[PDB]
Amino acid sequence: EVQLVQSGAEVKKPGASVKVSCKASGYKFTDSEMHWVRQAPGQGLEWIGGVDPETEGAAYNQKFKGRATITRDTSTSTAYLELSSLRSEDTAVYYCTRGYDYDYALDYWGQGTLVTVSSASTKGPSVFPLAPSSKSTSGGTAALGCLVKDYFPEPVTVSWNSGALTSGVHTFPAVLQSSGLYSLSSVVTVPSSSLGTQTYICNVNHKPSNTKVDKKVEPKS
Amino acid sequence: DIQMTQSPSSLSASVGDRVTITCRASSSVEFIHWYQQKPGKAPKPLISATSNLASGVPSRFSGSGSGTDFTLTISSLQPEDFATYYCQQWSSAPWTFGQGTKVEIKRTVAAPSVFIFPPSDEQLKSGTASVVCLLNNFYPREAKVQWKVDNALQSGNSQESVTEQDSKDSTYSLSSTLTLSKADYEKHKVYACEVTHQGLSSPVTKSFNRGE
Repeated sequence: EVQLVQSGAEVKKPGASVKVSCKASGYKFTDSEMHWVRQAPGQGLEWIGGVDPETEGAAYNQKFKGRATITRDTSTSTAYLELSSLRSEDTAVYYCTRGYDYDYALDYWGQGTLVTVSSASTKGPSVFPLAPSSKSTSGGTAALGCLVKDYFPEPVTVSWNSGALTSGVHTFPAVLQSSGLYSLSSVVTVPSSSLGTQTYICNVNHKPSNTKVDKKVEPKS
Repeated sequence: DIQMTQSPSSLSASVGDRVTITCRASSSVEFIHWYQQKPGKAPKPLISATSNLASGVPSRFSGSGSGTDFTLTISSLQPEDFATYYCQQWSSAPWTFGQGTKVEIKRTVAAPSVFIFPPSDEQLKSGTASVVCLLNNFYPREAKVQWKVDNALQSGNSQESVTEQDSKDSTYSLSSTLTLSKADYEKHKVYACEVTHQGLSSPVTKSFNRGE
């Protein structure tokens, strides 16, 4: 199976540089080009440039005005994108993607890396349970969740039971509080009948502040 | 540079509909590629070189066109086709993409299931009280949440967000958070969220009494 695994989200000050990595596996790395595309939502998709791993040949979108440098390491099958003289406008999700053939669409894309350019202080989230109770039942179903409050910048990711629980999950888009910090909630609906036997843990990750929290959500006593 | 313009920029259609998305290029291109992107997910190839379906892509998708005019057709729209679709060219440097066409699904009215969560004891210890009202799996997206504390309508102390459309059942969910200081939270008894929606014959109230 082809996989393109990128490095985690980062926050950088204006004027600084960022280097995003893209670890490739499941194919011969030197036989395909690696391109970088960014997405500033909602201003669409923009090609940054790419590298031929065999020759080191690189091409760029003129718009980046030489600020982008794309390199690779063939001994580790990894491609890199370095963007210098960062500006607020560089805040975007950066994707690495494989250029298999000129006649084929970019066929495998990394998960993306959100790079936020800001002078503001990084803040880790506080994670609170949203306990299931008599106020969160609906015809044999129960809702529970986690509230992920006061973090900066985006993103926070949330999984339930280390990815084993995916059905009925809603991880909401973040809201921007008056303070400039973000908040989000992640909920799940489960059978009310098994609240006593099942364990529900929200796994919260905020890469910029290197925060990783696992919070067990128990019925309200 | 070649400008790629898609039309329409957004559309809503029912399950089973034939959807037509156009991509126009400002100057002639050899072919175009199409991608489908789900919210918060990376784009996936859909069509290569105007008409070739990407691996694993269902037969309901097809692409046609030449020169400056191209069309993506979804012959029988499915709930999992909720996405933004992008055309792209690389015949001329720099490679350019279309602005994207968002496809949303129309379905039957579905009333929300309403749940309320008091603040956690851990949060109260920190000096803040957040009360969460959840509206689960409803359609259409338009829903009205009202916060009432001791039956007094609240203003300027809440924030809400809606999910993207569900890829299976085409519904939306909404989360609203009422945020007060612990001191203010302790000053009142009844915390309620009142929900108005097309699917509800009358507004639904979920409430709790602080310390119960």
